[PDB]
Amino acid sequence: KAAELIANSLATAGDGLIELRKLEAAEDIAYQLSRSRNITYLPAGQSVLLQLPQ
Amino acid sequence: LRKIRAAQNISKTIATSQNRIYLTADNLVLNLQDESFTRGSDSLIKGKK
Repeated sequence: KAAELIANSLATAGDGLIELRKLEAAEDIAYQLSRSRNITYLPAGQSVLLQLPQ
Repeated sequence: LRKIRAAQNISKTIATSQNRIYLTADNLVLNLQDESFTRGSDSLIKGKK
């Protein structure tokens, strides 16, 4: 039914509708094909003791 | 459909996989010092009567 509705909607929305639905789907497919990523960070520090000067 | 079932089962077994990556760290330390450190002295000349 979803397909029927989508087809109907795209028909109303015209070709342009279909095209980018296709792009979205492609994006989805591409994501699924490769789903992964990471973020980079710069280094954090560790604790230390501070001595106050006289 | 037995065929589909079996194919499904085999596909299921083979397919399973998953990956993930994140960075987190846990650490805790509590230092209690109720004091200003001593052993601090300048060089002075003092004398008493």
